[PDB]
Amino acid sequence: TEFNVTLHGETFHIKLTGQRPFYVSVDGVTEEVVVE
Amino acid sequence: AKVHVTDVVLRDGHQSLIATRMRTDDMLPICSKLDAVGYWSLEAWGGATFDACVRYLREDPWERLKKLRKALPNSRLQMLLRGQNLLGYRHYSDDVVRAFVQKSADNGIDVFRIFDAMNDLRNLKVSIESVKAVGKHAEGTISYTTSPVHDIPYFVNLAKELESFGCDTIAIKDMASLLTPQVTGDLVKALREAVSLPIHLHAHATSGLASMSIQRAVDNGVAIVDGCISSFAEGASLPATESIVAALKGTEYDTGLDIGLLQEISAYFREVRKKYWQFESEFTGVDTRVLVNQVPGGMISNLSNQLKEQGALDRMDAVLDEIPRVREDLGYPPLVTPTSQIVGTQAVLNVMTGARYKSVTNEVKNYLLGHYGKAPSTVNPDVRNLAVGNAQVIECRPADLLTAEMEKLRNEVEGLAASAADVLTYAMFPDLAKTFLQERNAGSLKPEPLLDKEAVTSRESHSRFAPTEFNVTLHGETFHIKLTPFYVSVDGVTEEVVVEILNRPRPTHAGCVTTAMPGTIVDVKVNVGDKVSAGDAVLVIEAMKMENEIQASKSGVVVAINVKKGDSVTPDEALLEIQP
Amino acid sequence: KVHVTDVVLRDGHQSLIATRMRTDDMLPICSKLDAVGYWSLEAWGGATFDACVRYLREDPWERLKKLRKALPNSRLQMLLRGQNLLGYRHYSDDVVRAFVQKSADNGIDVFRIFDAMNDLRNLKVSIESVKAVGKHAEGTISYTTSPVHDIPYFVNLAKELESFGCDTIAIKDMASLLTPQVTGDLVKALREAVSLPIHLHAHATSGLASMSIQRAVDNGVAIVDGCISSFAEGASLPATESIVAALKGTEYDTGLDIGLLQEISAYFREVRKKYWQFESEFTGVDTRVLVNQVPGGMISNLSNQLKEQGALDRMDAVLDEIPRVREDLGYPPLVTPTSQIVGTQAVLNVMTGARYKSVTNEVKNYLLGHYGKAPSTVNPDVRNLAVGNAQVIECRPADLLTAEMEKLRNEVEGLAASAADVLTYAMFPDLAKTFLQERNAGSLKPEPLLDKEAVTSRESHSRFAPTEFNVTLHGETFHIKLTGSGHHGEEQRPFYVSVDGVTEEVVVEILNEAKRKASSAASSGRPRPTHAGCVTTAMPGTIVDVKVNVGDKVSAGDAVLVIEAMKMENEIQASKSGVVVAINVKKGDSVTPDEALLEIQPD
Amino acid sequence: INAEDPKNDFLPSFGKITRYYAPGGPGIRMDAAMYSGYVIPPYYDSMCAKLTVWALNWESVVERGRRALNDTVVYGVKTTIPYYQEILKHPDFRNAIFNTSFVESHPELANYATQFPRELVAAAISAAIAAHEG
Ligand SMILES: *C(=O)CCCC[C@@H]1SC[C@@H]2NC(=O)N[C@@H]21
Ligand SMILES: [Mn+2]
Ligand SMILES: [Mn+2]
Repeated sequence: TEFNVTLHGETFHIKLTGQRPFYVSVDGVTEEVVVE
Repeated sequence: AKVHVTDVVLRDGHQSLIATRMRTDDMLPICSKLDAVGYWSLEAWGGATFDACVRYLREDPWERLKKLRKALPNSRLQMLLRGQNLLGYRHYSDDVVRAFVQKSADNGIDVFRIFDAMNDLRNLKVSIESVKAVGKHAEGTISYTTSPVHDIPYFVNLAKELESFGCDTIAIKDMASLLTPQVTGDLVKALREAVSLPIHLHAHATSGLASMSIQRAVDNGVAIVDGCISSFAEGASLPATESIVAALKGTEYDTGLDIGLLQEISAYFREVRKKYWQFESEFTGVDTRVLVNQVPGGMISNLSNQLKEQGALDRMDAVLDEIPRVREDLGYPPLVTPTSQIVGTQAVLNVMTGARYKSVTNEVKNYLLGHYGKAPSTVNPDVRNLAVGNAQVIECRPADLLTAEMEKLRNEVEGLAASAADVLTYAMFPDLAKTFLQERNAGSLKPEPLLDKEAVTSRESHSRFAPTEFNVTLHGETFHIKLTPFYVSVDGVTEEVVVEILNRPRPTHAGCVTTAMPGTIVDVKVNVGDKVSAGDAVLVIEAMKMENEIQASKSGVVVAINVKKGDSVTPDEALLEIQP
Repeated sequence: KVHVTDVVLRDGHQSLIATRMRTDDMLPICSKLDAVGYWSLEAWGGATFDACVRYLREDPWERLKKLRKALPNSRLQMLLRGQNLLGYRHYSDDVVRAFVQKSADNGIDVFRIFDAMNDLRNLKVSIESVKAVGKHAEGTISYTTSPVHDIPYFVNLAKELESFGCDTIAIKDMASLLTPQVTGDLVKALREAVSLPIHLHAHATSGLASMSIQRAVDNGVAIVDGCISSFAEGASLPATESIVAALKGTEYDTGLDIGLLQEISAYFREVRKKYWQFESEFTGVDTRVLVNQVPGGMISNLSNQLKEQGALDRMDAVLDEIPRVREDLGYPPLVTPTSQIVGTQAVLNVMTGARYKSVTNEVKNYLLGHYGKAPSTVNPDVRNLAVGNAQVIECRPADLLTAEMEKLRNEVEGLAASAADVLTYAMFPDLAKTFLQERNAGSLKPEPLLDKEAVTSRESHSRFAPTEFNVTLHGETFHIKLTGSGHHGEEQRPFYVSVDGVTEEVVVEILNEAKRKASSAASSGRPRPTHAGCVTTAMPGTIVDVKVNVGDKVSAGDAVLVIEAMKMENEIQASKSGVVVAINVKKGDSVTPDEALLEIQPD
Repeated sequence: INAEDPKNDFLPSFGKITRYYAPGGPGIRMDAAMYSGYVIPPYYDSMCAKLTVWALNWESVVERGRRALNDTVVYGVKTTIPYYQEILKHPDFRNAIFNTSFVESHPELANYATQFPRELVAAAISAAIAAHEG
């Protein structure tokens, strides 16, 4: 869950929670995602 | 000094490039010109034509000879005869050889090129005596090849014998294009010292060396050379007649020949050949592989077609690998008719069978039992056994064992054969000739017709081109369409549709005049070569219920005009051109 | 001993498939090309620069880079048209110098430099620039025939070319005009007059090129051009293999592995099939050059010209007018560009009913000295009719050209990523702009290659297929009438379409059984074998004899049937021992290998 | 609103515009070449739209400028928007005294914070879901 994603020169600290929607924290900034 | 030239168009040419399928009807129109060139002789009859005329064209080959004789009065006609093998694939009894030569001579033939696959000259002697007997020209033929056993002296020795039999000329027949120019110089030298006779070179072009080979030959005193008219020349055929003539103009060897007349004839044949598109083969070009599989030019477009009919063209590469292996098995015979069909067919069997000599043609068996003659080298004993078992190899001239059968044959065909020629036709291929003679007398012959190069293709073949889904750009918008009355999906929205049916260069130049809107031409206000300034009324068009005048983008000269009054135009078309 | 250059990667496909060969079809076989002992490989130059850009939508500088990397051991050879470079006009000296510099830098080792008119003033800068960069300069006599050309004329040009500092001299017979007799004398007379090795490049169209090569190697020619056999002959050059085979054993033996060559030839044989759409209507030996010296392929563009105009019936006239115009313009060699020039002017004169009443602008420039020195003196009455009293320049036409390199670079600031991009621009600015633009946008779209079987379906139903429709839906019917092409470049090809007499351009972009092998019966109706006792042939033919009746006891190996197949008889024998149950064949019948001809019950 | 990239000496940025939401509400006028999905041909100029902002006075306009530039949402191609926001930020400009040299005389205007693309954040998240599910 507590990932570090290095994409294209940058790294991003990710922390997930949970057609149904995750809530997701990018560098301590949480918002709703939906996958389908 | 002066070199004489024989053309082979009417026989070897189409035999080598379109599977011997040329009709006589496509030969006669250009005969008066062929007759007018100074050809030494024309190769008109013989080889595979006899078979092909009957089997496929459903014409009587005796008729072709009659017609060609009548249409080529001044030229001497030449045939190719395979010694005892005649125009078949096996030896014939002496009385049939004699009768054949008699009839061929009677009906037209002047020169007889006589060769034997094995080079076993015992097999030619009856033919040569019979040709001499009838007072005609006997050209005895060394059928050239290469193997550990063959060399120049071997060939000159055969030439000497052939002179001793009483031949008027000696012929070198390089059926598979195995001569290198170096060898050809030495060989013709060594032949000019050993024989007093004029020499005839016949060099197929498959390897690329035939034209170089001819040069060396003429340098070393060769008298007569074969070429093919340019439309049927090169590759599996022979060097272009014109190219020879051009390469000797000015020299001490100058052939007196009118290269423009030749070109006219070449152009005629170029047109004819298009009819025969269906017999053209991928395998008729320059191929230096021939120097080893040794398949002869006259053979390969026929072999290729033969594999096509069986659905087995994809197997050629295999067959050509198998060929030289079977040739070695049989003691390195020269690969000419009939040895080349024999080896080739056996090779084909082996490939298809997935096993060497599991199946064995009867003619291979006869080969192994000494019935075609003496194999120049020794035959594989295990192959002989597999094929022929413990059985015995004869060592005499195989026709010695053949009872005279002419009278026997006439009786067998009483009530079919309209003539002695019909009896000799029977003799070549009885089974086949019977059905032919029958069908002919009943007016019921049906030649395989020649296919139309673009026949209208059936309604079922059109549909594999037609699209199910596609993108239509109409008025700035594009729309995704998928069809299945049709049912039709416009951007994923399916609607039933019903239909009722109702029964030029693009501009490269900025000077290329165009309409920006399609329509019909009312008037062209200009003729080619006019000088025009920008703004001049050049054309008029009807569009949108009106007529209106297109004017010149650029100043300068009208170079072309690709439009006339009445024509319908579209804006991608260039309607005239103008040079700035 | 003779060295051999192969031309497959340039002149080969240029001569036979309109220069359309992709670089992608060249690389897979490069390691083998590199392995043969080729003297050089002709990879770049001539029309390839144009074609790569115009049609393939590839950067020709890239092709050179890739080919250089994939052919490390072999020396790469280019064809350059002197001041004309790989383009349409003379170029300023600073661009020639820059071009040669970049060609050298990026791979080229040998530079074959020729000028259409043979006006050697036009070659000098190129040759000095090639020498300057430390590379091989092969100066080229571009052969022709006329009252003015004779052997000394050519040896004189060869001497000058030696004097300019050339490493080799090249005889370029573009139109296949050498006769073998002339080629022997000429090479002799050149070996006496010059100390340099000679390079023969003899196209095959007339049938004499192979004989011509023979006479050449006899008289001491050092290097010979051939093409790999799949692309050889006719409008191309003599087959590389055929040359190799004709010298094996001689004092001239080229050390070359003919089987390796054959492998490469086969590779190309396959490639070529993709390009069926560019094959020439006229293949092989075009002897016509040998009646009256009008290059074959000149007559095929001339006819292509007259057809489009509806005027083919005048060709006999035009070919009579051609040599008169060539003579009027002082017997220039008929190559591009001179051949277009002469041919079109001739067409004009015929159509006009008057000689030089109308005159092509390119003819005018020719007469004003703009292309160079005509080998013979031009007709003064023609010049005056065409050009009046005007300034026939008499200097080397680049003398009139201000250095343009700085000028061009500015013109292409913000497109050209590199000097090479600037030199590409220089060759064809209008075209190169759009190319550079499309490239930098990642938007290049090469013309796709057509599938042969698909195009032939659509064209046969093309006069037949309906256009005028009535389309009914949602109560409404709409009268539709289509026009124009959709079978020749249909993703590119737009219809024009009339909805109730209202015509709108449309564009379409495409996005794309009942046959039984399964059946017990063959096409004929005869059963396919059910089991292993069912007797079959392994190749079709006609039955000669059935050696057996409806019930017989048979042992394996017994002659059961005979067939003629491939004109040869074959006795089919019993696979299995036992009883003959059925026989589905009669004498005379034609049969195929999936048919079961008799049945036999085992044991 | 040209399709160029000011960071890279204003080099053209031709290609496809994947998403486009047009600016709106008061003071806003758009004159667009482009639209949603439009593919900018490379043969012509870079101008996808002219954005024209209006307010009752200098202070207000500038604010509305800043706004409308953000308000214009354009995915797929680099635009001059970010650059313009630098200009509108800069005090000499707000102060309303400037001449032709202003751009030249202020190269700093191209050295700006390039906010990280929402098209890249979506990938980084999707990779977190990929590594979390198998
Ligand atoms: C069927 O009749 C077609 C011709 C038969 C094969 C031909 S005959 C002459 C050539 N030589 C040879 O061995 N096969 C070829
Ligand atoms: Mn022959
Ligand atoms: Mn060339």
